[PDB]
Amino acid sequence: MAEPLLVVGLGNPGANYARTRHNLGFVVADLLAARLGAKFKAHKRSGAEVATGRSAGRSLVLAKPRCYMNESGRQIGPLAKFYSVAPANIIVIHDDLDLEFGRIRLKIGGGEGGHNGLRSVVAALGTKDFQRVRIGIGRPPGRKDPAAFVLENFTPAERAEVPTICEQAADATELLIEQG
Ligand SMILES: [Cl-]
Repeated sequence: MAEPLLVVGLGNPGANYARTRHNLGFVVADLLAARLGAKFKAHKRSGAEVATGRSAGRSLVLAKPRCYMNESGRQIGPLAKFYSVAPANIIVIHDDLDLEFGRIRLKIGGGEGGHNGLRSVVAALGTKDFQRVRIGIGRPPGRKDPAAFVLENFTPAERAEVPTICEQAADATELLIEQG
């Protein structure tokens, strides 16, 4: 309708994190902005970078915080205000531990799944009733702490699929926006 959506892709800054598991949200957000013809630019009132557009007749504000994952939420809250976006209309794209590799799921409200970005977001919005585009990376092997697992690059085999999984992740996001 008239209410604008804020799509946020979670991730850590710096090239060396660009390919880590905890950066799929970043990649997807880039993908979307590319499809929209919109481009990112600094947002001094939130410390994040935004790109604006229109999908399925809805006004879109794409975003990628520039702080670290554990601080993601502090740039989204001020961002939600600047553009007058209710938490219900916030969509955060993210790698998901509770989902297996390549599996994509739309979801609104619920748990954080052990992801430190989401936790930061909940604590910043004072609610979990925000939308999510979950991109599965499967659970970590017993030999890796979940937090170290996501800060690592995908395996040789996995890397072959990430490109396609992101296009699919972007597609699922477009469908989510289109449905409500
Ligand atoms: Cl500004």
